[PDB]
Amino acid sequence: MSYNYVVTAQKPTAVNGCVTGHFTSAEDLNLLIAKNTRLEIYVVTAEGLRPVKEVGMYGKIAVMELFRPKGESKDLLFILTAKYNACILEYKQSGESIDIITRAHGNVQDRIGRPSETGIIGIIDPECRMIGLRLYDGLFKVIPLDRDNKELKAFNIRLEELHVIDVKFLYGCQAPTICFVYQDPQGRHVKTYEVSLREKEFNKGPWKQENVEAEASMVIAVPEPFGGAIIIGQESITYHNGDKYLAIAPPIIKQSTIVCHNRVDPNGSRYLLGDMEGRLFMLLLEKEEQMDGTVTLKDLRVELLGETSIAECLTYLDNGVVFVGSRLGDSQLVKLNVDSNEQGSYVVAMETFTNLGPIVDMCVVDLERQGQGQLVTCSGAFKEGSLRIIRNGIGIHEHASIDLPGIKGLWPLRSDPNRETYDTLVLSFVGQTRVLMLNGEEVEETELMGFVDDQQTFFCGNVAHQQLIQITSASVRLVSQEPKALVSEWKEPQAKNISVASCNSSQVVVAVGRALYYLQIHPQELRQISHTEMEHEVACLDITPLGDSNGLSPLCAIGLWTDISARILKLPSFELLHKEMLGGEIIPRSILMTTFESSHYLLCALGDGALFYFGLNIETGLLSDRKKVTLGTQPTVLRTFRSLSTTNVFACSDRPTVIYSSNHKLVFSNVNLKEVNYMCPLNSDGYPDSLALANNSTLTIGTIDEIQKLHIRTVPLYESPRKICYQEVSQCFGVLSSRIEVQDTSGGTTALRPSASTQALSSSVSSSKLFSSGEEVEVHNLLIIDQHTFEVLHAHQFLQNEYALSLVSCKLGKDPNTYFIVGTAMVYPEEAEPKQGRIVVFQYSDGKLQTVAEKEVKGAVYSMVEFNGKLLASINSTVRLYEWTTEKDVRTECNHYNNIMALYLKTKGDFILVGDLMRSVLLLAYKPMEGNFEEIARDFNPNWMSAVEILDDDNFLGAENAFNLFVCQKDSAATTDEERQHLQEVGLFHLGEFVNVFCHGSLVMQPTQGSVLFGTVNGMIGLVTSLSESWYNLLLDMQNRLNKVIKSVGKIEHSFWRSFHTERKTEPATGFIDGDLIESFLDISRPKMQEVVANREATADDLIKVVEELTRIH
Amino acid sequence: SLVYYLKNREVRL
Repeated sequence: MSYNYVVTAQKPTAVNGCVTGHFTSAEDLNLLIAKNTRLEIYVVTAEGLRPVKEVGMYGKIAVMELFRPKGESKDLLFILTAKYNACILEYKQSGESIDIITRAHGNVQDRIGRPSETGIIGIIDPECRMIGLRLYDGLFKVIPLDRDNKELKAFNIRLEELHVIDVKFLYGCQAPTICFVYQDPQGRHVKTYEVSLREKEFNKGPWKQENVEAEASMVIAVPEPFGGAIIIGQESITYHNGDKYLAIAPPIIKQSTIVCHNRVDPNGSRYLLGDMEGRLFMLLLEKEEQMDGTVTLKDLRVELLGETSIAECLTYLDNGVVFVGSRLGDSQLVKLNVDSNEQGSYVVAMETFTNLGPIVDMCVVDLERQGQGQLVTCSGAFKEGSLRIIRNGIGIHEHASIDLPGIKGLWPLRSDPNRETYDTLVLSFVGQTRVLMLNGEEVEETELMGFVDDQQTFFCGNVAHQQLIQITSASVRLVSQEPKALVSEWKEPQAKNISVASCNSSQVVVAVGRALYYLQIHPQELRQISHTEMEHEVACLDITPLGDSNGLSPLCAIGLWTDISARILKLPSFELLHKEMLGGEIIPRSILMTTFESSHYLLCALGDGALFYFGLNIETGLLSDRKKVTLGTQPTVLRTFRSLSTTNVFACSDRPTVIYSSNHKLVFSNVNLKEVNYMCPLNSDGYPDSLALANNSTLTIGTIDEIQKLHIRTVPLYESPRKICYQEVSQCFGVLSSRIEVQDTSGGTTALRPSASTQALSSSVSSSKLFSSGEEVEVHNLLIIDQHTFEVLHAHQFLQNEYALSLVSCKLGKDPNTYFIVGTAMVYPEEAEPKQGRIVVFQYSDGKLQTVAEKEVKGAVYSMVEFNGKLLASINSTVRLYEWTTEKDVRTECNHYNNIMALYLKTKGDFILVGDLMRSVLLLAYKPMEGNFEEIARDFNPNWMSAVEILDDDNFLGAENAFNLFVCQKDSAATTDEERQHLQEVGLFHLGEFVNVFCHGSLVMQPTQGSVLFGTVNGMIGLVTSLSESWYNLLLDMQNRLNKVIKSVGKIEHSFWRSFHTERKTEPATGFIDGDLIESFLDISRPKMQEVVANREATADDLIKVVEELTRIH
Repeated sequence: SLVYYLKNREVRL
């Protein structure tokens, strides 16, 4: 009975896989990108990448190939998951609906098999006779491809070689033929076999096993024309075919290891090569022809091309474009050119996609001091290293502040016919109209001719032919640019008000009720035209010249009262087309027609906060689809702002909201503001690219950040960050950081690039003398980072071969000072494990960093928390609890010894602790007795931890080794001396990410309990929350129901995916919930949604609003 | 050490 809820706050950003080919159309170039459990499909174009389809999977993509057997229209996609979920996909567009369909699928694991060296490797023969797999040492699986085999049945074949490094099939081969470097004692070797599937056995390969080098690791299979195999090692590259043997040792590649490659030219003249260094190489094969004879090979060379991010994944695209998949850093779009610009680099970045990459540590801070957390993560490794500042919502910058308890509208207003700048904002008000002349950036309310001051304005548009409009309760009024006074005036033939006001800059359409007139602002006068009456009271109206119409506007829509409805109708005719018949007793406050790309838009706000959304037709006039959100309870006023090239839709609720554009879809991110009433684009000389926003009382004006549910602000560190503390009083951050250096010729160490520790503003080295006794080394720092500017204020450099592994920022003991404590460790490649390090206590001043105190220790200080004015601190195996002398020194009080190696600790307010490397977690107390440690309980499972957290006094989150999460609580039981020294694993769940850090924090606000965020190797930011047993239950059912309804991709079983799994063990998930899956609900059609019910009560659209009320947990 | 190793598993593979 443990009840947690896990949700993705940020999908994985790292790139594990990318492949290219014609998946979409036989004529289309696709980039397939594998995230972890996300598959992105793109079309390659002139601009770069056209986003097409982003499907998710219930597994980690471990193999991703496109391939094409005979008589197949276009390419098919083969996907192997890491729980050995194999499956085949086809791209399938039903005209406008897109589907990725599973042509085949089966689970390919074997109970026998210890998974191997180089992990899963799945390859596919040129002729498409089959797929070959190396899941286990000794065996080699083969899934024969056929019309059938729809359940991917496969045999194994025993493999003499117990240690394969890499395999592929060879081109130009009568039989299927594999080629593989492999390691046994005397070095590595390259062997071959045919594959006769007729007989489920291997056949002497076309050519003798030879040798390849000690560090040989890639195998490339040069395409038909040349045929053969390329082998890459350190400093060396070699080529094999029968009795052919070319080979080079280009000093240039020795510098670092090649790591990923890509075939540039279909024929195989060229290949890209990735370095651990971020370096890009061209491998070129020099072809050779004889008259009537197939092409031989003369030579192979390596041309250094430049620098990319540390690449996992390379894919050559169109013309000099290269996609560059990175996990240690940002993935990027890259251009090769024939020439080398400044520096001599033939590489040029075109685009950069943000990868939170390895999130390694992180913390939560409301930097501006609001009540929303921003989140600050140490990311990347080596040069890609960085801080990333992550902020929910779209905020805006507040220029003036004029408290006006009323404002019931506002529109812009250039008082000069030329400039884009408006110096007025005539604001509808609580039954009046004040004008707002501006001295520039200065506020002033004066008169204006032919514009009322005692009569409430409903509009001010920007009507052409040198004039200014004012639709009032009463009459649509008129003022000129030349005349500027009385020009004309419309008035209803009865002495009767205008109810609903409209206008673009050419059209005028009003409404007396059902009455729908129509008038025009013709050169100096308002001439009348049409008239109609509708079933019911006109609630609201939208008109704007959209695409193929300057000024004068085509078709339309409207919402009336009693039927609660919105319907499609024309202009001078007013002819009714299709309609919707929305429900409830509350009317549509706002209707709007817009455009962005290739689709015209209709949206309709009701007074219950909620919105119904649809897509119209400049031509026809029909009915799109149907959904129902729930922005701010209060009615929503839809409008359009000036932003970039896809100028967007701002929605004014109690919960202000932007509506942007997704694929070509439309974003729904929060706007970071109190409450917005009405809003309009503006631009004076004194407030340009402004947006103007009235609230319960206040005019405001400002620009607008990105878009995304999340804004991410990065800080390039150029070395690899490791830990992160926010010491508030000093308005800065502490950041442990690590930079690499190479051995000199004076033997010492230099550096490979300026880092953030070398470009520090001030700086320090460790002077301390506590110890005595090409090539790479690591040099560690504490960085001091300004929270506002993100500048390395100060840098402290540690000893020689000292690694700083923990950072706290705390006051200690009586001491009113706020320290930065850093635990450290001396480390030598020889030694299995350091036997010495030191805790160091520092303070940062007006601008100074002083070594306030040190303290030797006989291990690695893996972690430390601030206990209670005491400093609790894992050392190597021991868990020690320090005290600050008033003399200001750290002195031992007690220690716990029973840990294989304490990697982690956390502290529940009271006197309670937790953590361990391999098995698993211990829970502890401090006893203000003899100030001892009593070891309360432990979990007795073999979990190699990576991250640990305390949810509450009893519940303990824990993440491990194998992408599982688990929760523990103490066994409330009789016989309290065994069943108490043991705490049971009550929540089990396969996340499918590797978790580095948990922390308490939340990214939202000014049903669930708490909020713990975690950050993963892949750039995923998730969140874990607690639940009520009842809420657990509803949701657990809702999950099971939700599955039957949902077709997974690859026909993977949701629960197979979510199941706890360490090689040696597989239970299903208990006590956990993916809201990720719950949230799936919303993306289900109302029928498939109904289904989900059949059954204190049971509804149909309650739940579709129970789900909403969760999405806003982040 | 296991430090080169924690730090390693740190970034990933």
